[PDB]
Order: sequence, then C-alpha cells, then structure tokens
Amino acid sequence: SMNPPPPETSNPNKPKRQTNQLQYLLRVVLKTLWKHQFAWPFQQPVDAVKLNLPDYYKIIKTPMDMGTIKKRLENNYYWNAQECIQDFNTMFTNCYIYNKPGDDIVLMAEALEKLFLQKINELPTEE
Amino acid sequence: SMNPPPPETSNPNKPKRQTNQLQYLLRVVLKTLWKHQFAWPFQQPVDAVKLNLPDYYKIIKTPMDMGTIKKRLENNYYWNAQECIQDFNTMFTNCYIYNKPGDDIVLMAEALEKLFLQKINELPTEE
Repeated sequence: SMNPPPPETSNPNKPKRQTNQLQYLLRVVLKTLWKHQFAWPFQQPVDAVKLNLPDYYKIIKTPMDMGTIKKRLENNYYWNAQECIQDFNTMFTNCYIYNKPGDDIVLMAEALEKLFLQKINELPTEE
Repeated sequence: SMNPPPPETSNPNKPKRQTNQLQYLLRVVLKTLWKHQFAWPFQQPVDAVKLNLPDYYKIIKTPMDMGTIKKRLENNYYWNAQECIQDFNTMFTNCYIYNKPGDDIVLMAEALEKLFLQKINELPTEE
C-alpha cells in the first residue's frame, strides 16, 4: 500500500469556537506529549512507503498522528473537546492494533497514553 | 566494490570464559534490542552499495552491528562484559557520527541506546 492522504485538518463547513478546554488541549496537552522522548514515531503519519510497510494502511483504516491533531486544534476543526480526545485515543489504539502486546512501540504508546490521561485529568471545566 | 569485510567474530588465540554477565548480554540484552521495532537498520553491517552511501566507509572506520555482536557473544569473542558494551556503544555512536541530529535513523538509535542502557543497568553482579 502507498500512503493515503493525511486526515483533513480544516472544515470550512463547520462553525468555529475557542474554549478553555480546546486551548488547554493545544497549549498544554499536545505540547507536553509532543516533547516527550517517545513522541517522534507518532508526530507525523506513518510513512509506510519510506519504511517499506505495505500492510500498515491495510490494517490501519483510521490513521491519526500528533501533527494532524495539532493542525486540527490550530484550525478550530474541533467544536467539542471530546472530538480531540477521541483523536488522541485513535492514535494510541492504532498503535495497539498494528503491533502486538509487549512490543516496544506499544510500551511507548502506553507511556504516552498514561501521560495524556494525567494531563486531561486537569482539563479546565466545561464552561 | 565498496564494503569492507565484516568485523571478525572469532579469535582462536584468545582464552574463553562463560560468565553470568556475558550470558545476560546475549540472552537478555541482545535479544531484547534485536526484537525492538526499530532494530532492523542495525541488525546487519551497513550495505553501503545497496543503500548507495558511497561515503559510509570513508566516515565510519570502526563499523559495528548487532549481527556481529551476536556472533561475538556466541563465539566467546569477549572476555569482559565491557568489551561487548563497548561494541554496542560503537554501533550507536557510529549512527550519530554518520547522520545528523534529528534524522529518523538517529532517533531510532537513540531509542535503542536508552533501552540498552536500562538493560545493562540490570546486568548481574560481576563474579
């Protein structure tokens, strides 16, 4: 499989809003995860052509990566903070789906997911 | 063409010994790194002609790879664990020497090096 186009990051056909929760997700959560030692394999869509991984987009039909989440936040793609949280969960579960329990890349995603969970525990109150 | 012969893996004129530390380096450390998802670029000597890296062996004069380290452990090439740990260090620093900060291949090597360091943290006590 060649690579698919990356997920859409702008939507001219939705209303936009900025909230405490969405700003926190960008300025705290994404930033903290981006800088983590384990983040780099998750920062851009898997380049299956470069890695020579023909089965990746045969198996992962809902790809997601931190770069896409960053762009969606910056473009006000999300109306509800849960839409963004869902994208993070898609990125972590994609790693568990493609790989196997106990794999090193899985342990990396698990550490990232634990940190993400710790940070969104502190998301500002829905206002 | 362009590749040197691989590093020597047997040494008939050197005494041999088996130790818990050498056992651990082969059966725990090497095995763990070998199975890492990022291991593949480091499992065999760099084929500079196949990768078209004609300068590789003009820059890297002390090549090292995990396949060599595996053979050296299997052949009792090392008397001291530090000789093996030095070979791992050489393999990682060779990656940093030839490539540049931020390259994917370097980020792979850094992750393997940090896991290697965690593993040899738990090397069994010397005799």
